[PDB]
Amino acid sequence: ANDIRDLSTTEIQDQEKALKEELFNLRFQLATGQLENTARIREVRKAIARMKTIVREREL
Amino acid sequence: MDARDIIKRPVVTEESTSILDDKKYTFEVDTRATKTQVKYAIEEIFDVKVAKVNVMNYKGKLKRMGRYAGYTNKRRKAIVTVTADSKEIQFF
Amino acid sequence: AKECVITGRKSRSGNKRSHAMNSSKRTWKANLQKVRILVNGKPKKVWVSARALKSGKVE
Amino acid sequence: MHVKKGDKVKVITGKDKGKSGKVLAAFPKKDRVLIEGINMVKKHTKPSNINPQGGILNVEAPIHVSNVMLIDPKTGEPTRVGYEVKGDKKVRVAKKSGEVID
RNA sequence: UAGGAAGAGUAGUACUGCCCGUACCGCAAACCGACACAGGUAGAUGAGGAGAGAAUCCUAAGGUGAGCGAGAGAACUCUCGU
RNA sequence: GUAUGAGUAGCGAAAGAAGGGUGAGAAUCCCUUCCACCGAAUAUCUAAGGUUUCCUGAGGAAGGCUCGUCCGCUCAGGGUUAGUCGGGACCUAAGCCGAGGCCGAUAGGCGUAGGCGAUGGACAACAGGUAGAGAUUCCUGUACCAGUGCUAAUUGUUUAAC
RNA sequence: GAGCUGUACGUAAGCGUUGAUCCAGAGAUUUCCGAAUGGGGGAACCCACUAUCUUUAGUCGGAUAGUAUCCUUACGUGAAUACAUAGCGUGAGGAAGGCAGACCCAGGGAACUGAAACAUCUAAGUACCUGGAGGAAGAGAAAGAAAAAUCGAUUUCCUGAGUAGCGGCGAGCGAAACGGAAAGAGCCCAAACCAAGAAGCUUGCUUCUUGGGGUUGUAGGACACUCUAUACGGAGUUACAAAAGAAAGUUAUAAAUGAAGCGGUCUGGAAAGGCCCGCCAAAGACGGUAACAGCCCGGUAGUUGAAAUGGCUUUCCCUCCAGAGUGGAUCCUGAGUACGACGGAACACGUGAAAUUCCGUCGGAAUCCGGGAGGACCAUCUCCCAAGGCUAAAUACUCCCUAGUGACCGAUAGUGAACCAGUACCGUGAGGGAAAGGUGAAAAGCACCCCGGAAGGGGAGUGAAACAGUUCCUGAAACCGUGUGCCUA
Ligand SMILES: [Mg+2]
Ligand SMILES: [Mg+2]
Ligand SMILES: [Mg+2]
Ligand SMILES: [Mg+2]
Ligand SMILES: [Mg+2]
Ligand SMILES: [Mg+2]
Ligand SMILES: [Mg+2]
Ligand SMILES: [Mg+2]
Ligand SMILES: [Mg+2]
Ligand SMILES: [Mg+2]
Ligand SMILES: [Mg+2]
Ligand SMILES: [Mg+2]
Ligand SMILES: [Mg+2]
Ligand SMILES: [Mg+2]
Ligand SMILES: [Mg+2]
Ligand SMILES: [Mg+2]
Ligand SMILES: [Mg+2]
Ligand SMILES: [Mg+2]
Ligand SMILES: [Mg+2]
Ligand SMILES: [Mg+2]
Ligand SMILES: [Mg+2]
Ligand SMILES: [Mg+2]
Ligand SMILES: [Mg+2]
Ligand SMILES: [Mg+2]
Ligand SMILES: [Mg+2]
Ligand SMILES: [Mg+2]
Ligand SMILES: [Mg+2]
Ligand SMILES: [Mg+2]
Ligand SMILES: [Mg+2]
Ligand SMILES: [Mg+2]
Ligand SMILES: [Mg+2]
Ligand SMILES: [Mg+2]
Ligand SMILES: [Mg+2]
Ligand SMILES: [Mg+2]
Ligand SMILES: [Mg+2]
Ligand SMILES: [Mg+2]
Ligand SMILES: [Mg+2]
Ligand SMILES: [Mg+2]
Ligand SMILES: [Mg+2]
Ligand SMILES: [Mg+2]
Ligand SMILES: [Mg+2]
Ligand SMILES: [Mg+2]
Ligand SMILES: [Mg+2]
Repeated sequence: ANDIRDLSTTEIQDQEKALKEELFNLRFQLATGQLENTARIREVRKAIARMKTIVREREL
Repeated sequence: MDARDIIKRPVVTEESTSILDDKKYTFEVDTRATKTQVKYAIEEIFDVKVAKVNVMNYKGKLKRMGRYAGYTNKRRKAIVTVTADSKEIQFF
Repeated sequence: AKECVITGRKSRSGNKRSHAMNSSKRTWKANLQKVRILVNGKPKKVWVSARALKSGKVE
Repeated sequence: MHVKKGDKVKVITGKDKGKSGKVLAAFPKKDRVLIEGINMVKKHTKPSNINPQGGILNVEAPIHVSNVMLIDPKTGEPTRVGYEVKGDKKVRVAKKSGEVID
């Protein structure tokens, strides 16, 4: 959690968008039948939730 | 809502894969998504030129495992055709 | 509505007895009259009972 | 539970009383412990993807934790266990050997 | 007409046009009658020979052989013919 | 829960026959020929209604008044594409709701402006193709209705084109 | 402090001593419908406007906020109609709805039944509908109770007592005070009077606002003077005026430590059981463990523990405060009310000699030498000052949370429901409403062979038991069969 509290609130948006895209490719890959690591989807989806929580509480 | 929440997943079936060489791609979209929001969602993600979009709504089937019966997820399906002078989606 | 603005007079119930005391049911009303009075400095036509109106109110 | 993965165990009761072994797994959700060489069974398994030939298999079965008590690693006898805080940590202390088990 | 007004039309090109329904049965085995029930269910089209006719008998395009059989040819019951 | 009536009544209007095929198993499933039936219907569309019953590959315990290799039955995968069709973003009838308002022990009743409400009014697309399931929707060909930008010249300016 | 990704087997892919899963406190996100509140609507759907921003060459599209009604209050605009009102718009506060099928306050209010019929009466101010709250509500500080003497706010419990009474004097209904207890707490306005302000002109007056005084009965106050106090002292957010804050302690919400038999031996599938020996006990509660355990496990007695939140107590802080006496000129002490006639209702009391309280309609006082009550009423006496308001405790109930108990049930019982129950099913709808528990200690749930398409069997193996094989502990009776000893045309 604290590993990213040092960011400057503007590269977090770049992290929001980068992780959102990766999630889409995983769903695209899983539906086709090419994904062999099905566990990765959950960590990516939690990390999206984690980053939004810090931004929300930074502005209270 | 963002372009990657309008679109959910592709559809790969016997009928869906039959029209790949015809430049028609089948997708699962959100229920509340309109025919226009899908056109701009694809243009943003895949960077192609959409020419025409068709949609249809599917009711939920009634499955039965054991003595408990329920309804399969209600779906909304869209078929997007790209113009001739537009790059093709891998989708393989 | 149907209630004196000044007092609290309004309809009330009771029995209607007769000879041999066959108890029926009935009601009692009030002398509510439609008059124009002053409520906030603005004339208005409202219900005022005749007993209340008999002393101290200006029409 | 007083026993974890890797301890050395002396059994107490059962058809297989008086033997010793090492624990291979723990199931705190049901208070059962799997010990090698203890309480073997015979599984009539149909040929499948796993072990394609199939046959009679000689594997172990879990036993209740109550039928297990830990032995002192150094001196080498079963004993009850106690918790003594030292060095900003909790360790297991034998009530008989008077020494830290771990 | 009251009103509003500095922009207006025409021609030629390219582009844009949302939500719901769309399967299937629908004089029926899928609708209303507890039933794979001799009942009921709005509207459009509804051919030929003879015929005034959507009557009547036999047929065209089209659709069917009806979700227990075979074998004897008594009394009796029902529907028919002398 | 299980008997007697008892292997009894019934098996719900109707013309089938033979030859091949599959199958462990065939009067009942598939194919062929002959015969018979309806034909202002037992034919083709389309509303209400039903809500997956539609298609393909597997199954024969239960359902099918018998049988079953079969099914509107079981399991698993699929299938419904609209500017022009019907309804909304247009309109109103019967009727319903109803700011203020009038009436009334409470609850509430009536009712103006206003708004909903098709069984009616207005409104732009036709012909062909598609052997598993959609067609005025997808594809080919040829159009129409409303709107926008970009060019082309034309034209007009506050007794003020439009 | 070592496993984890629920029920739920199992596959795949992963995460954890850099301390995960898990438990407790505090936060964040919180689609749509629903009082639903931008408009509409057939529940979870449709269609918008005003602003700011975003995208495209532009139409098209997207992001955020605001936009319901009523009540109160200020500002602005403004009709008949000259001023002004009505109306219109904006701004700020409050309300709507739900339920715990419980308790209580009010508005409205049955019949079946009893009287061996029935109408007065009873059932009954019960059932039910509606409105208002509160954790409790209601009542409450004497115009009281009572009589040879006195008591001193209200509420609840025992007796008074089935007494006095009411009653087609029928069926029936049915008190109160004294006495004994639980709990105990008292206060604030109106009016004279003073001061200030304002409007009218009631024209130097009266009628309104505020502040100060002041509230009671062998009368009190205003008014006159004496005495003292302006925080010395007193009180407080449960009434007496009200709004907050700091510190300490204590409690609830996670937890930690915690003694003593692997004792020998017998039966057994397994020992906690029998026999013989020991120990702990502020711990011999409860549950599990292959059978009945204080000494095997989770624990129990005892002793500790809280970063965070909430409650309770105390202190501090804060805030606010005049009360004693003597004279009694004069003035003040709740008016369309107190009562009365008429028609009803509640009081145990049914019009009766009917006192007391309330309602609708008419009539209509005195006011300190005054007024009310003591069960019609008059006189004497005694008690008490109505027509304004507030108030904790003793009392009633349990949709809930924690800790427990039962000479309560044990699957036709106990909740309708021990099980995916208000479910399946029935009805257009309100509504009605079931059946259904048990393998084994452990899945070790029958490898393999034979008959059969399969189901199903016979061997083999697991198991203490398979005559425990996925409705599986025990397995009665009805009912259906096979074989035989005796009898029978
Ligand atoms: Mg469509
Ligand atoms: Mg048809
Ligand atoms: Mg039917
Ligand atoms: Mg049939
Ligand atoms: Mg029929
Ligand atoms: Mg003819
Ligand atoms: Mg004809
Ligand atoms: Mg005919
Ligand atoms: Mg033909
Ligand atoms: Mg017979
Ligand atoms: Mg017969
Ligand atoms: Mg038949
Ligand atoms: Mg044949
Ligand atoms: Mg047949
Ligand atoms: Mg014919
Ligand atoms: Mg339909
Ligand atoms: Mg089918
Ligand atoms: Mg069959
Ligand atoms: Mg059959
Ligand atoms: Mg089927
Ligand atoms: Mg239309
Ligand atoms: Mg209204
Ligand atoms: Mg109305
Ligand atoms: Mg309309
Ligand atoms: Mg119509
Ligand atoms: Mg048209
Ligand atoms: Mg078809
Ligand atoms: Mg066509
Ligand atoms: Mg309320
Ligand atoms: Mg109520
Ligand atoms: Mg009270
Ligand atoms: Mg211990
Ligand atoms: Mg022993
Ligand atoms: Mg036993
Ligand atoms: Mg009277
Ligand atoms: Mg008395
Ligand atoms: Mg009170
Ligand atoms: Mg039983
Ligand atoms: Mg029961
Ligand atoms: Mg129903
Ligand atoms: Mg078998
Ligand atoms: Mg047995
Ligand atoms: Mg047992």
